[PDB]
Amino acid sequence: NPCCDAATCKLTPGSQCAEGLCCDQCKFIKAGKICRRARGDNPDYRCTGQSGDCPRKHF
Amino acid sequence: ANPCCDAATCKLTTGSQCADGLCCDQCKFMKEGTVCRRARGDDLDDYCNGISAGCPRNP
Repeated sequence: NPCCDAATCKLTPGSQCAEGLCCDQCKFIKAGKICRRARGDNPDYRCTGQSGDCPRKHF
Repeated sequence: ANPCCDAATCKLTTGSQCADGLCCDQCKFMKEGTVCRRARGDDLDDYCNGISAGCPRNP
């Protein structure tokens, strides 16, 4: 994993995230990108620009 | 291989307290008062604090 130092279990320099639908090449995907389509009567889920994790439920 | 770290997620493996460090042994903290640095000059030795993997400079 280029995003993770396996020795220390710390993110490598420049890396913001190690995995996630809102992580691309160790960087956060931009705020607003649709990362999960709603199955029900809900809006779609979008990256926050500040996490590699795509939202799973609306508050 | 680092048994203490899942490099795909950059998370510690199940059961692990630490991944690296002079106060880490087999992914677990060494006990408080373990000597973690034998001073090479005139300072005091440094000691593990029981709850962290690093080796802090003796106050």
